[PDB]
Amino acid sequence: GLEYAVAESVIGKRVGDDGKTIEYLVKWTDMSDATWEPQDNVDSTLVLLYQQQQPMNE
Repeated sequence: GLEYAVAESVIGKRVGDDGKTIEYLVKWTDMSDATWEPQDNVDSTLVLLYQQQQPMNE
């Protein structure tokens, strides 16, 4: 079934200004049930891939 899960990539980001935790949409191979996980729990290696997708220093 779905014992364990394999995060393929991170494709979404929600930054809460009013004190909401910044969530990341992790696209697993289980992506049918893709979930917004908090950075602390999100694989930082994949996060790096999304951070690098950001147009940094325009």
